[PDB]
Amino acid sequence: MPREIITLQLGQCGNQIGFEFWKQLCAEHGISPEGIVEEFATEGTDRKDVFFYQADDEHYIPRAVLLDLEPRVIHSILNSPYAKLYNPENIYLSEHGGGAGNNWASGFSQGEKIHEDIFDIIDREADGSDSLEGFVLCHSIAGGTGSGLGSYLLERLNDRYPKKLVQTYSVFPNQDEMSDVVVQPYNSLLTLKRLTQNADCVVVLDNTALNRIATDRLHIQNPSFSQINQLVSTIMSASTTTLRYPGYMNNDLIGLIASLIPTPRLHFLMTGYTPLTTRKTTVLDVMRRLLQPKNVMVSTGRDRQTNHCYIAILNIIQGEVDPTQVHKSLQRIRERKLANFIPWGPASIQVALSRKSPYLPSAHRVSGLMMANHTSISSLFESSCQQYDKLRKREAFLEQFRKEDIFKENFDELDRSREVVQELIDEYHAATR
Amino acid sequence: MPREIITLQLGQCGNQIGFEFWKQLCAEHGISPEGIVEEFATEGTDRKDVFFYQADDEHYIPRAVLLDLEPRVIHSILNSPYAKLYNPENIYLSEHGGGAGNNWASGFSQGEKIHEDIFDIIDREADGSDSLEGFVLCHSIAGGTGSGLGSYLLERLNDRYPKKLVQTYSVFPNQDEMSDVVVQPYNSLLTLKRLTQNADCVVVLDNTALNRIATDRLHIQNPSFSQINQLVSTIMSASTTTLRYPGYMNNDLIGLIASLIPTPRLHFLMTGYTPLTTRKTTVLDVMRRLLQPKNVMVSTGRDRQTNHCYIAILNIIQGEVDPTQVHKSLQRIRERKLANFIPWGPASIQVALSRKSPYLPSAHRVSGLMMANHTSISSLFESSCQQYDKLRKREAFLEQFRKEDIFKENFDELDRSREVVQELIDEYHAATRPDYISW
Amino acid sequence: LLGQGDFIRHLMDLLKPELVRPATTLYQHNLTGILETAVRATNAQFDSPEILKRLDVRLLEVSPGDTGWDVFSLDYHVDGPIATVFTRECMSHYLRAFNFLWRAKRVEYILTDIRKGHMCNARLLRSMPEFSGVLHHCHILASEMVHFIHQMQYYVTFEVLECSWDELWNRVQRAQDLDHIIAAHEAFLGTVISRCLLDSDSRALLNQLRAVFDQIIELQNTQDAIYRAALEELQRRLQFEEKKKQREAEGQWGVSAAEEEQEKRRVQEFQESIPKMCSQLRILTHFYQGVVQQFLVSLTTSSDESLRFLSFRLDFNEHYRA
Amino acid sequence: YFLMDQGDFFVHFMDLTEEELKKPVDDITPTRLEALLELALRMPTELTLSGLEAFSFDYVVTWPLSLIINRKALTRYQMLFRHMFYCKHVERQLCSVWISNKWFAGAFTLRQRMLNFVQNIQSYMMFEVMEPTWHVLEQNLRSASNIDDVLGHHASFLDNCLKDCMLTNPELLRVFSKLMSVCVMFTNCLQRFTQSMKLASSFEATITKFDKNFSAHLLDLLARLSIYSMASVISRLDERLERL
Repeated sequence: MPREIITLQLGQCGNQIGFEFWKQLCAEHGISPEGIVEEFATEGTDRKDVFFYQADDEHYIPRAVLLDLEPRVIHSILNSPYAKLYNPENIYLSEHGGGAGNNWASGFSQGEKIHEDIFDIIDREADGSDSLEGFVLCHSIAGGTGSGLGSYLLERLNDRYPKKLVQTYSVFPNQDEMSDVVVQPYNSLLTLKRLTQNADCVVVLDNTALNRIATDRLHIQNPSFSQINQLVSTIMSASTTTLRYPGYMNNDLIGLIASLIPTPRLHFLMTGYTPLTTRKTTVLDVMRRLLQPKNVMVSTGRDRQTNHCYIAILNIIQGEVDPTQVHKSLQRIRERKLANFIPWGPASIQVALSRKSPYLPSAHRVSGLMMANHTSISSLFESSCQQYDKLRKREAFLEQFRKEDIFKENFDELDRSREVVQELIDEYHAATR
Repeated sequence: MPREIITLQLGQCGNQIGFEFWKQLCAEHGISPEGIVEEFATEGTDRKDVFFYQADDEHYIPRAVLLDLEPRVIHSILNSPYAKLYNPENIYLSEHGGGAGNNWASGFSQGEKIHEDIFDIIDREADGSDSLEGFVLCHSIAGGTGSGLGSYLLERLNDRYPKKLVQTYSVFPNQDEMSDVVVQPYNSLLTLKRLTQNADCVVVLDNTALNRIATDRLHIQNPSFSQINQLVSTIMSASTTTLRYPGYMNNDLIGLIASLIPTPRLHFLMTGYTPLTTRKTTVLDVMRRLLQPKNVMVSTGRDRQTNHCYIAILNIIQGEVDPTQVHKSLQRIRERKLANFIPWGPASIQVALSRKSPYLPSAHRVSGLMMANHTSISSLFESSCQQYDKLRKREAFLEQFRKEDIFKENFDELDRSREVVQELIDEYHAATRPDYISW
Repeated sequence: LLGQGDFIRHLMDLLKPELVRPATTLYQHNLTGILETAVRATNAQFDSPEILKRLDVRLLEVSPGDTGWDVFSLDYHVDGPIATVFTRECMSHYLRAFNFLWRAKRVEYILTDIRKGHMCNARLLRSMPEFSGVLHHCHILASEMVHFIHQMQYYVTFEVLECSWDELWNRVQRAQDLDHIIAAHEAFLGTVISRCLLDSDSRALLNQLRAVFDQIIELQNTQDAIYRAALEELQRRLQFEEKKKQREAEGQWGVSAAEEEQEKRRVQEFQESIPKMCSQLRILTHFYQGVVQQFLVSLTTSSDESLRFLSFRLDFNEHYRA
Repeated sequence: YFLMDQGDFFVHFMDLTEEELKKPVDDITPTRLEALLELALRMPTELTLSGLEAFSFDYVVTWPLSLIINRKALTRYQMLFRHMFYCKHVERQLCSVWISNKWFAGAFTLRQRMLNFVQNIQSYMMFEVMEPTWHVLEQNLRSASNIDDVLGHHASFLDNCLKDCMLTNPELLRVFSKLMSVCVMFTNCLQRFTQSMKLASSFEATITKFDKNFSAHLLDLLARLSIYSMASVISRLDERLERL
């Protein structure tokens, strides 16, 4: 039977992202903003329930649970034409007032209080599912409230069901603009420690590249968070195409994920989108553009410490393309060596051709999104780690944790995390050797 | 002979829900609000001589009686244009004021006071019929008035006529909130003890899950008691649907209850209905959705470490279906293994095919109502027992039971009720295991 | 085809007082009046009077001098251009199937009555838990068999009725002309029950079917034995209380208790019969289990995958397989 | 189904079937097969091989449909479906055993290599053979009106797919079958050892042995492809990007 995933929108940024992705899913499935089936937009031969459940009157009530200590975000999301799509009992409401206020320690500690409540709600949601394939979580490591909450939740979930897939979509901090939170590098490091030690798969979502692309790549001066979220939701909609729309092979999320992660430590993945959205079309050129760090939504430089080579690349293709163009593009790129391989390169760019949804306005016969693992993302970690180290060597911004009891005895955990992340980076540098 | 069933509307909530049920029946049969036949009520196949008795003027007068300790609800029901449905002999006006204060002791004592003033009416309604299959008693265990009255009347009827089916519609109070009558759990416990002692088949009606479906499946921010009663009346009237189709099977309430009940103490049945709305479905979808813990009207506690076996599983399917669909749906559900049974006395998932009344406006192909003997309700009982225990630990609000000297003399009645409930819960626990033959 | 239910239910309700009498002692004169008054009682009175006049009760010799349950029958005479079909050969099969379903429904109602008796008695044995234990075992075995019979009979009912009526209706509706109407109708209606439901294998299984039916009568007899035992204990208690009368008999109650010091020997005698009752219940339970398993293996190996599926409905949760 | 346009069925088909495929036939429950089939819709002797199963599929045609598609075509479809079944079950065996968290056990590269190899084989074979062959058959039939010519078109398409796929070399001979057999033995032993540990020296020795067997079979199959089939799959292949 089909396997579904529970969506986890944490923090203000995570909740906004989740709402946008829910709207995108509603558009993709052609369902009513109340979630009822349409007589004009719901007749396709496909599976419209991969993250939902159909009601008797054909409401696809979503697998949506939103956790944010800021009740304003929850109230605003409720004030939507799509509030009739969600299950009201699938959303907890925070009654702590302002919440953690973007502090990792505060959110991490407060997640312990509703720990039983959140486990109860997730178990209640999972019980209804016949085959829950795993967990999916969207949040921001920058939002300290969400950062600590997600750390606590990942710990609790790994404690709860080791048997379910742990896939996460982490909104990385904007590096185009330094956050007003000074302990923000600390929060990010603590979250990345939790991801490394608990998260089965991590897809990098850098706000730096998002900001740069929105301000520049979408020919709009606005770095607005709303436009960033819209483009992110577009990316996520592209991500779930071969799952929502029945393909031929790798129609299982496990087969997709396991192909890119060779080690239970290297679970950091990068993404790209094509075509960029504000003459003739060829298969090769779309991914050649995807091979340029201009349409890539990850703000990672190309500094050289070790050889940075893509371990394995997968491309999802939206629209019809003859396999001959696919194969010729593959061969030409491999002659061009546009994707470096590990000294024992085990796989090339595997292609995934997916049927396009007729319920959306057809504007791209060729649209593709990039999936890869590439050690250069370790630089952004280093970019943060050096940020942490400078933050660490300041001997400052620990009074916030000292006010709480999460970090009022020893900050050694902050060091242990920095250690593990460092190990991760080194391992990335060791992969190509 | 067509056996009848007598309806007992008790308490404010029980009277409300009983009226909802009776209006639902009137709608199903297609009769006028006065109880006179229509051009689209008597030309069909539905047997209306089971809950309504035919008059000499085509008046299907309901086989129901209206009892209360406060006449205001009686007057409100009279104001309805369905007062013409009932006979005045079928209606008793409360001679008490303010009900019983929602006290089990007060309602029990007042029912003792009105022993024969109800016995005469019940005997008249009984001997007015050739043969009766049994009794149906709409009531709220939360309302202490109706709780005590129903306990008294169940005792009296079980003593006087040990030859009928005893069914009650026990409104289970919300566990979502604590009411101002903090002795409500003891009252319910007493009522539950009476049910254990007297009742034979309990369809549990928890207000918590009713609220939940109303908020979600009816999409209301604040459900009202009236809309809840409407929906519950609809769902409960769906039950007797097989009884209205005399074309497939004997389908007699005594036998249908007996097909699932193992012991007169283990006589508690869950509820679950589809569809719930404020589209297209096959048989396999019916039980497939029923297996989901989303359409149940009976909820349990927070227990996940204790296995619970569905003792008996039955489903009434109203709508046009095919025998192959049912034959394959059973085998498919069984092979998917979405259910369990007692290992020593393993059973199956009974199905009841039936077809819709033409006078029922149909907008759906199928409609499913589940009847499950299951162990989860013990948790709710535990939820009550704990609620009782702590209250009995607090020894609070016992002046309410000291108003009536019967409980002022001794609170050992509460203790015996608690003991009986504990025995029943241990019986359920043992039933979860193959050793139940020894117990 | 026993679609009415209430008609058939009340029919057998009225026949119980009669068919218990020996077949010789019966009178179709009163039987026809029973039939007509039941029809006037039931919904069949709301149906066409032509079909009503087509019905008729008969006394069909089945047993030499046995109970009238066997010899009772219905004929439903139809003659002339009205139902020229059936050649008085298909109606024979219809009558045989009527007898089969009549026995099945009778034993069903037997089971229902026994469970009703159990539920009635249980509220009277709650002061004597020693009989409660054996009543527990009695009820458990009774429910076992009652569920099994209910399931199997409902399964066969659904199968036969649905297949027969659906196919007949659709085929006659789709058949353009009378030659096909008559041929397909009669052939299918005959074939469904004649050979599909009847053969040497069918009678071999019917053997154990009737065996477990008589097991039903045996368990009813054991039930009535335990019921007279319950009445004995009830009268023991009643005389206890009547001679006591809370010391307003005084010397009477004193001597009554002095004697019941001896009469407690009677309670001990009932206690000793209790293991005898438990043993005689357990032996019947085991024999019923054995015959049930033999029937199951027989039919499972025999044929008709559908009935094997019915058996798996019966054997849900795997209590069979030796 | 025959050309595998619905794997959602396939997933639970696979969850259920190996509960019995490990057992001899006539010692199982055929009924369950169809019980799952109805579930699904809810969501010369060298010319026949000796590795054919007694039966693993069921479909029926009608009198007009029988006029076109013969039993032999159905048998060929069944054989190709059995090949795909083998590939897929090996694939998701590897997928299932893959799941782990957090050293000296090693062998991650071996499993990743074998997984990539089998994934590439499946994808390339299925695409290359069925997609264009099926589409061209469709076009030929749509362009044709001679029923005999229609039958010729279908026969040609079936024979071409026969000359392709697993029997692109009818004298390979099922060396990839030996590869997948040793692969499944490795997966089973790995699950054995994981279940045991949930010596390791013997575990690593077995890992080395299985790597040697896999490399040997891989080299043999690469040689067979390079000699003659078609190295387009070998084109995808370039474990090692390079040759010996």
